Amino acid sequence: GSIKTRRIKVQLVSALKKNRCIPQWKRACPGFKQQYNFTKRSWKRKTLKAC
Amino acid sequence: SKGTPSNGKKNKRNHTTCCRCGSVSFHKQKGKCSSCAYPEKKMKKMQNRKAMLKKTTGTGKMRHMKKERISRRAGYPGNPILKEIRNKI
Amino acid sequence: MDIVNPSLSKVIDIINKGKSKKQFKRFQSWRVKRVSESWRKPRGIDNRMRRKFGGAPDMPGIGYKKPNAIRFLLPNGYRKIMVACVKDLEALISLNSFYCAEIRHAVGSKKRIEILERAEELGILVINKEGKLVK
Amino acid sequence: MKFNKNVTASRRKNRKAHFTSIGLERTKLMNAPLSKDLKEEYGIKRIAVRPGDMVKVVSGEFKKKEGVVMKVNRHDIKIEVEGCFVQKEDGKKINKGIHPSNLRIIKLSMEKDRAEIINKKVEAMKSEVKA
Amino acid sequence: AHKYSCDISEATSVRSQYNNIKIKFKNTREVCNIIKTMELNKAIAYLNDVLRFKKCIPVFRFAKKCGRTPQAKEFGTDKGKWPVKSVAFVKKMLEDLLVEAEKKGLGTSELVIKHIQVNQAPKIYGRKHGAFGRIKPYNKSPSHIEVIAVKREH
RNA sequence: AUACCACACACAAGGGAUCGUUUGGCUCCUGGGACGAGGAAGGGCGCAGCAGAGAGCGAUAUGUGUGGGAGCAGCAGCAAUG
RNA sequence: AAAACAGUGAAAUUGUGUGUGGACCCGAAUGGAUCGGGCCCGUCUUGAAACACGGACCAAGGAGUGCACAUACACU
RNA sequence: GUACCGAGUGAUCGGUGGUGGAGGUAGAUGCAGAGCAGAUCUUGGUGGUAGUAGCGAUAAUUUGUCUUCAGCGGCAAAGACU
Ligand SMILES: [Zn+2]
Repeated sequence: GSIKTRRIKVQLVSALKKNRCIPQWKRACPGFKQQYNFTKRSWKRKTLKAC
Repeated sequence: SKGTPSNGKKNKRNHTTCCRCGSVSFHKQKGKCSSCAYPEKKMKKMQNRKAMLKKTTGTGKMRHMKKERISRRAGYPGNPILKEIRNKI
Repeated sequence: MDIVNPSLSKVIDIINKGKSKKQFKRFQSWRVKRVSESWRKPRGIDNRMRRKFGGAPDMPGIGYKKPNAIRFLLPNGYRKIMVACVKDLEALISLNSFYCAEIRHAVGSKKRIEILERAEELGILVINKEGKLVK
Repeated sequence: MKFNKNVTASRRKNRKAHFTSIGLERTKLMNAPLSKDLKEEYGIKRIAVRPGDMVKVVSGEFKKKEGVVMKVNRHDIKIEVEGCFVQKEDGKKINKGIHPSNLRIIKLSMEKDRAEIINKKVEAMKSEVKA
Repeated sequence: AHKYSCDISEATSVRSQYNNIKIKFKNTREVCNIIKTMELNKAIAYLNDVLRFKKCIPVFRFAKKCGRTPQAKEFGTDKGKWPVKSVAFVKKMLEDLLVEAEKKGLGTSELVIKHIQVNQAPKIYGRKHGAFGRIKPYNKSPSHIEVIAVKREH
């Protein structure tokens, strides 16, 4: 909801910046072997436990 | 009834993020953390050997301890501007 | 290839027409795909083949073994020996009356030519003569 | 036979040491032999190949060819030589890389620090040769 | 490249194939079965009648508990069906071969459907929720398709 | 049995056994046995030209000195004034 | 928890073509109708085809071992 | 690995033709984590049943028109409902 503590807000801000795919240029690099970022999440499928 | 309909009432939250260990296990009413016993001075007894090795020295970064070993190897040389203080001592 | 051992030439056809074509398939290998055809003796308490009821198949045993003279003889009337070198044929020089040579599968073309040339001059029969070297 | 027990003879250990090399140890991998004449012009028997030097290819598809070194790939250990290439379905041409040890040096590129590099190695020899 | 499932000359034949199509396997092979050995213009005419409910596809292998119908009498059976989604796809596929025939320099006539086959493609997974807290499968079954038509010697 | 069901063989599907390979594991031996009020071990948050995770590093987030010496893996730019 | 090579690519199972049969095995044959014999395996049990139990199908894994102490045999 | 053909009472062994693309045996001895149909066995993959059972408690929907490229999607006009 609208009321939040400072500690809860920083957790949300960090959880929101980490939630991104692999940038499209990295895929062209000779040494790079990852397909998809397995740390990506959806609000419909997991809980953060920020509480 | 004790199944599905009772699940609807479960909207309160007894644990929050502990400031010593990070583990979302500080019980607000009891005033105690269930992972690390904060605010007691010592850390909690861990239940078994498997579980305690997950939090030992060397599981994180060891920043200070690594530098100390390199300095000991070198013979504790110190900052080269101040050699005269070292040599006197 | 149409060749015969000269000592048995007038007898070889009687011998060949006399060999059994019986097979001893494992019991119920016809019923489930997980049981292979290879013989194993049945050991069940109730089993109809072990108990030798009429109408069940026959089991292997010593009675079916061939006469000592006929045994191991190829249909051309010789016994076989495996070879992989020129220096192997040298062993057959006393035995060529009854034995013939079969070059091992892994020996390659360039080497096979050298084996066959030696076989011609020593007078030894090689049964894989055509082999891979037809081209 | 080896009598020093501090040096390893394990296949697993020797292989890891090769592929995970860095710094000066990586440079040692790019060495090639000099031709007979250059081994009289200079003391050295072998040097690390650099752009602009002139090389004869002594093994492979491009045997007998001569040309100038265009590029040095350190991560995938290969050298690109001018005029050694393959053509795609498109008609576009791609330079094919050759492993250092299949080359031989015919003329040295003497740009930059090369003359000092050579001097440093010659002195290191004599220092112990004359003793 | 693609290895077609039988051997017919490149001259005097026309071909097409597709992979992982999202028409339903069992419906598609009942369609293909009935138009085998038929002349191409006849095939296209027949499939137009199926879309209008004027004629039907008869069923023989994937046919349990199916409805009976007076249109099935044309093929000596009682059981038939109208699988619109598969028919629209096959019709488009056949029409394109007449373009290829014309452009290649054969006639638009005397072409006969000599070979046609359907294969199963890998399943696409799905789920439905059941009672008592269970979850059950709800998958999709796509297909692969080949056709070859040849000119009659006559 | 025109078309269903079964089996055999050839071709196309479907799955990942087998054989060939290994910058990993395990065991024995030898060395080592070096943390913290000068703020440790462990947790969090920031820092890249395009940068999510991981690695490295602290608002000096690739600084100084010594010994060397050729490129920086993609694209754009840098480099014997390193 | 899973996930090695952009190698090789078995079996279960599916489609098409060509042949042979109506559950299949053993013995003996025809140009051709077929003749004779056979109940479903494993297991406890006086006694199993059982209205006794386990088994839908295929691959891979899967159960008398190591040490100590007396012992009889064979060998030095 | 796959079809055929030969040898052995049998456990098994040998050859020939396609596929595959780098390693492999024969004799005598040594050490064992050394042979599967079953355990409501363990893990992974696939059938028959079957184009079948079902997918439709609640207020309700029709016509034209544009997109969509084939969404009872959007907009107008009616008909209803909380
Ligand atoms: Zn805590």
